[PDB]
Parts: sequence; structure tokens; C-alpha cells
Amino acid sequence: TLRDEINAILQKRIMVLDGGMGTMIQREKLNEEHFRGQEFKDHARPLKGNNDILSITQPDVIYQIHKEYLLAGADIIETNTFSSTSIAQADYGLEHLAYRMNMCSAGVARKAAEEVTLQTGIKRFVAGALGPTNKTLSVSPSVERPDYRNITFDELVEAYQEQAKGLLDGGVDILLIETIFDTANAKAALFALQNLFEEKYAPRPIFISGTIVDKSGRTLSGQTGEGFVISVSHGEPLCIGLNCALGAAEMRPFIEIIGKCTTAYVLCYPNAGLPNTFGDYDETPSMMAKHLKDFAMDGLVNIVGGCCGSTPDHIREIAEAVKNCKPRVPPATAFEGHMLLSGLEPFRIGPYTNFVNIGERCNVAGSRKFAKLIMAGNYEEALCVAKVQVEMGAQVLDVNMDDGMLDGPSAMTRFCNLIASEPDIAKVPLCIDSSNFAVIEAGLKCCQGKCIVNSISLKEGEDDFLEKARKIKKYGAAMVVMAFDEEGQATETDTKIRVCTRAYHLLVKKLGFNPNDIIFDPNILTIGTGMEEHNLYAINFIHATKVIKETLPGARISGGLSNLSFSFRGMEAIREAMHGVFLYHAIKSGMDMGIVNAGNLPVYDDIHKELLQLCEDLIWNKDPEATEKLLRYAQTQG
Repeated sequence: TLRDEINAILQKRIMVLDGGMGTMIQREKLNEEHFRGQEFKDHARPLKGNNDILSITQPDVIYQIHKEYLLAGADIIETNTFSSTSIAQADYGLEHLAYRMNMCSAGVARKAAEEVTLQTGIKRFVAGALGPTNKTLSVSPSVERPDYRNITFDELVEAYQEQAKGLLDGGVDILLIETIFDTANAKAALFALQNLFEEKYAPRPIFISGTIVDKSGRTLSGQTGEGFVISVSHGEPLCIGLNCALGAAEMRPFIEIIGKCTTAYVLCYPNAGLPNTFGDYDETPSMMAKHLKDFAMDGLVNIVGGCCGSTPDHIREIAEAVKNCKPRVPPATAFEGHMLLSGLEPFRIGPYTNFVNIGERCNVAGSRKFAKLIMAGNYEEALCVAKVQVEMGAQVLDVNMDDGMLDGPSAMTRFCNLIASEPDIAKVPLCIDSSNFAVIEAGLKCCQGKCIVNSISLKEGEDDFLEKARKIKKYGAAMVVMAFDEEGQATETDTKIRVCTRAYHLLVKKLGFNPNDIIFDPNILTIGTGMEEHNLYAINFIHATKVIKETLPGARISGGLSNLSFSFRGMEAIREAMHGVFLYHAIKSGMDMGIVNAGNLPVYDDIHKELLQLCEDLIWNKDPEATEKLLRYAQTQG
């Protein structure tokens, strides 16, 4: 395939990518008449500055620019399709022509590519460029409306799907999502690409290149390089990296960081220096060539090029500089055995990571205080709840909006948009928890990073479970699987283990799911209810956790801790003590994370000795009177 052909080249030599097409377009000094080009004279809107319409009105100029770049030494050239979406063309009144413009640009690039390939004998590739558009999914258009968005996930998916269909019908060899200001836009583009690849089209290699705004080291949406890499890696890009808006000297640390975190190839095409007072770029071809040569001799990059300010002279110098340099060898494993999550910053859970606290208070179904805030429309206080949760030690936030009086997807969308507007909250990953899959989809379409989807199960059969898991995998998030099947909730050791094993083998064998993205919920259930049928639930969970951890490789264990102590409502001290004892024993058994009250978990050794003994008796069922003795202890505090 094309991926194998490109991979075989990337292990032998460093490739050179296109250059600055717009810079060469500006030197042509075209005007409105040239842009309109015999087909759009009577167009109702001005077309000057629309470089993408030049593939139909002035194809010769684009073709000669492509020829110049290919003869300079570029192995890959990008199509003139930076703004060739219906959304980006709406400003020019050409939103209906996106498919045709993409087809024409792909054809005009391909003609030059084949001509130069025949002339020189070196095969050259065409990359289909998908621009970031002027709309941001993760950033509000206006400051005073933080949860407001002027575009949705599905609209961007539709536009990107139309553009990519036009590019694939035109015959591009690579699909390149580049100049990514917003990672959510990149995820929408990847979603559209997956739709096209699963419906009709054979897959093509995908290149993903983000953009770092300045020395702060973050994208325009506020995400770091590692967080960006984690967020977009579910699309399995052949090459990843950064492009443009910075010079080589400033891009060196960030490109090095991105190189150390991914197993894919690293692509880097920065600006030709800084723009001067007049918008011109000062870096000469020799300085850019020596900077990228310093990049190559250090084993940092696999593909090089240039953004604005780059000319065929720059590309010629770069190609001659990196001709004999050894390509970067990607690491075989990047954080092996770790589960990767993201907010604005990466969150990784490894073998030596401590217990991960998932804040529980942002739960409409569970927390009545949070529900009362949500129904009244007071999302500002609901956001302060999450702020206090994170300030108190929560490493992941659980978000739930389940109620019969609420429309769940809209509330989830609003709350996720509001969370994304707060940097202190947006830096941690989110856990989308709901019994309705529509709310889960609404949450997944509103999150920039990589999240956790809580509690899909085999309750409604195998095919429904596989469909939901496939959708979750396409969105690229981790997910939790409850021990729930067609026979009901699993309440016993062997039933929990059987359901979890059956779910694990379905996801791995029949879906190719990443074992490090799989989390199991053996259903922590309430004890001390006064019913003998419920006396072994905690022991069952603790034993099943150990068996699952020692049997199913890569999987992790979670659960809702507060459900264990439901029979002792109002007795917060006893609930906290039982939570501490159960957490001690479960973490010793192999529990990795849980939805807990983050700041209210006592350490085992400073629990009161009498209360510790009572909680140990109740959890391990050492005393038939254990619940009665605990209630007597509660009563005798006055």
C-alpha cells in the first residue's frame, strides 16, 4: 500500500515537504480579474486573496509553482486546499464548490507530480491539506459567552468529510491535517476521515501537524505538545509533529518533546524566521538549511520543509543539507504499559502510579446539591464545584448529567464547553458518565483531550455492546465496562470475573481495542443493609479485582466507592472510615482508580482503632452484628 511505500522511505532518508505556496502566489501579483478567471466575473463577492480558487481560474500558476518546488528537491507537495471547506469558503460565496475545488487542486498537483517523477525518476507524493478553518470548537468566539460555540462537531465533520472526499477522488497519496489551532477540529477531521475510510474508500497515510503559538509551548486552544500528541494519536498517524508560526530555533525544544513521546515519525516545517515590520521573512535559505541540518544531525526529525517565508531556494538548500543525514529512529515503546489520558496536559497512569482519585461531586444523579444547581441553570456554581474538586486532589473529573427532568445531551454539551473555558479545570481529564449513550456522545464531541467513558456493558446484548465500543474507539477515548450482562448485575466473585473476561475477549479479539484503554467496574455494592444476602459484596469485589488484575493483561479496575457506604447516610465519619478501609484493601488487591470524594479519604493508619475494628468487621463480615455495632457506635457519640 501507500503507507508501506512511504514507511520504507522514511527509514532510509529524511524527506522534504513542499514549502510556502502562498509566498510564491503573492509574488505573482495577481488582482481581482486574475482571481475571477473567466468563470466568476459576475460573482457577487470579491475573490482577491482566495488562493484556493486559483486551481480552477489560474491552474497554470499553481502547476508551475508545484513544478518549481518539486524541482527544488521536495519529495512531497501539498494541494492548494488550505481553505477548501464549505465553512472557510462561506466568506467568498463559494461554499457550494468545495468538492470541485478540492478535486481540481488534487488534479493540478498530481499532474505536476507525475511529470516531475517521470523527468527525474524519483517518485514524488501529493499530500491533501486539510486546513483548520476559522472556527474553533474549544474556544468561544466571544469572551463574555464562555460556553458558546458558533460551530458544532457534526458540522465540521460534514465539511471535512466533503473536502476529504474531494481530495480522495482527486487521487492524493497523503492526507495532511496541518496548522491545527484547535485539537477538537483535528479530532473532527479524523472522525470524517474514519467515516470515509469505513464507508467506501481505502485508507491513505495521515499526517498530523500542530502549531505552537509562542515560547509558552501550547497550541492556540491551550494544549501542550504531549497533550496534543495523546489527543490525536487515536487516528494512528504515520507522521506527527509541528509546523510553522515559529522559527527553527524556538521550535527545537517542542519538536524534541514531541519526538520523545510518540512512536510515529516526526515532521517539522517551521517558518523562515520571524516576520519583519512589513510582513516579510528575514531568514535566508542558508540559515534555515543549517538550522534544519542541526535538527537532522541530532536525530530529531524525519520530514522537513517550510511554512510562510519559504521559497524553492529554501527548499533546495534544506534538501541539500539533509541529504546524507540519518533519519530519526522512533522509540519502540513510548510509556509502555501506561494508560494515556489528556486534558490540556497529559495524564498517564503506569504500574508505579498511585491510586487515581476521580472527583465524584459533579454528579446530577448522585449529588442532589449539584442537581439543584443544574436544574436552576446555575452553571457558574456548578463550575466552582469542579474547581474545588480539582483543588482538593481530584486527578480526573467525573461528569454526569442524568435526570428525567433534564435534557441530558444539551446539559452535557454546555457543561463541557464551560469546563473547557477554565484552564485550571481543563488541564485534567474528564470522565463522561451516563446511562444514556447520547449524553456520552455529546460529551465526547465537546472534549479536546482524551476522556474516560463510564459504564457501557453487556446489559442489552453483545451486538449493542460491540456497536457502542466501536463508536467509543472511533472517538478515541478510554472506556469502563461494568460487570453487567443479559442475566443481570454481577454480585458474586465468579460472575464478576466471567463477565469481565468475556467483555475483555470481545474488545480485544473482535474489535482490536487497546488493552490499556480498558477499565472494568466489578460493581462496588452497598453493604450493611440489614440483609444477609448483601454481606459478602465487598469481599466479592476485592477478590474479583485481584483475579481480574492477575488474569486479564493490561486491564485496569475502577468503581464507585461511595455506593459501599450508602446505608450510613449522614454518618459521614463512618462512611469515610469504611471508604478508607475498603480502599486500603482494594488497592492492596490491585485497584487502580475509583470515583471517590477526593479530599475526604482518610489514610488507614490514623483511623480510630475502635472504628477501624468495626469497619474491618463489617467489610470482611467477621461479625454478624457488625452493622448493628457500627450503628451503636454512631449513636453513642453524643
